Amino acid sequence: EEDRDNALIQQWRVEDTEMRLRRETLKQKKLQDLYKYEEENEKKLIEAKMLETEILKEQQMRDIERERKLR
Repeated sequence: EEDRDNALIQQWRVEDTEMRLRRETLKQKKLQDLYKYEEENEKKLIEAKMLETEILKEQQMRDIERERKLR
């Protein structure tokens, strides 16, 4: 029975490693998503900035067009 106990020391390390690694695999899955979603917030913050920029920059054309139309 002591020899079983010695194995249990082993068996435990192994079972614990299994539980832990089940979680470690799950980490990596979760973590790629717990990143792409963060990336998404910057994607849109900059898009909003660049869009409003682009728009107000675009309307400077309309003022240029007013001058061109005048002549």
